[PDB]
Amino acid sequence: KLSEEQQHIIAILLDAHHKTYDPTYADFRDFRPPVRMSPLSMLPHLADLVSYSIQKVIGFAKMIPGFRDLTSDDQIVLLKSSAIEVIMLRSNQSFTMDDMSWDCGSQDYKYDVTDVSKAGHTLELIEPLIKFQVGLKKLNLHEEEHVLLMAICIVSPDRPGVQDAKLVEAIQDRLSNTLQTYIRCRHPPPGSHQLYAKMIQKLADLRSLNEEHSKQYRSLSFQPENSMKLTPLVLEVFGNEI
Amino acid sequence: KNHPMLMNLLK
Ligand SMILES: CC1[C@H](O)CC(=C/C=C2\CCC[C@]3(C)[C@@H]([C@H](C)CCCC(C)(C)O)CC[C@@H]23)C[C@H]1O
Repeated sequence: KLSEEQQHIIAILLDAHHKTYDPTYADFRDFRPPVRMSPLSMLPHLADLVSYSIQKVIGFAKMIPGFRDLTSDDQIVLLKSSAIEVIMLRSNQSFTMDDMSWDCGSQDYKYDVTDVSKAGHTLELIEPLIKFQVGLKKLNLHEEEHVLLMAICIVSPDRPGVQDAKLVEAIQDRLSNTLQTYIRCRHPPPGSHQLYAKMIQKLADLRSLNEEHSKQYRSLSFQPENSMKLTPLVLEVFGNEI
Repeated sequence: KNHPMLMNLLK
């Protein structure tokens, strides 16, 4: 069974997610509006969407048990490299297989393959991204596993630039062990079949998605007129080599 | 380096 610390960690991560993920998407009204007619007409809306999502990712990250014991530099490294990955992961909540799209409450805020294209990205990212979303959906994760996965994703010792790798590893292992134990104690067969390994694999998928996103973002942002359409937080986190 | 906004949001 799950220890009291493990139950504690789960309760903390659930609450941290509830406080940083608004399932009514009510804040989407504050973003630059979506335009669907290239011009890259979806870049101002989606730039704001990602920018907003970074802030929420940070808010969640601060509440991860053990995260606060890291230096602020390492906090920075972990967030800079993981943010795109956790946005893709957390976006699974809005993703729907009915039509292979992210459904955020309304037609304006429903984003399909071509909306993402209209933000400067190609099928080289979008196709594996959608495939990720599908493979992830099909795990039918408990909300508890989802929040653990986002946490394990953030606290990853192999991230480039990490100083106190040992301490990051110890923090991850504690979450990892909470995940494995949660799966054995609270996820019934058959759904729990090789579930941990399938979740770790999704983190491997995210590393490729991350790399590909970095290449396309690099190319997108070099062009000063695209960079003009981004936010200052997106430039800071993803890069501003323009 | 220089990540003032990320830093601020962190504490
Ligand atoms: C708020 C919340 C909801 O689930 C909605 C949501 C959707 C995420 C999506 C669908 C639109 C396209 C997104 C933003 C992906 C594209 C590849 C990111 C583009 C960013 C940029 C243009 C700055 O390079 C990442 C994850 C995708 C984010 C999630 O944080």
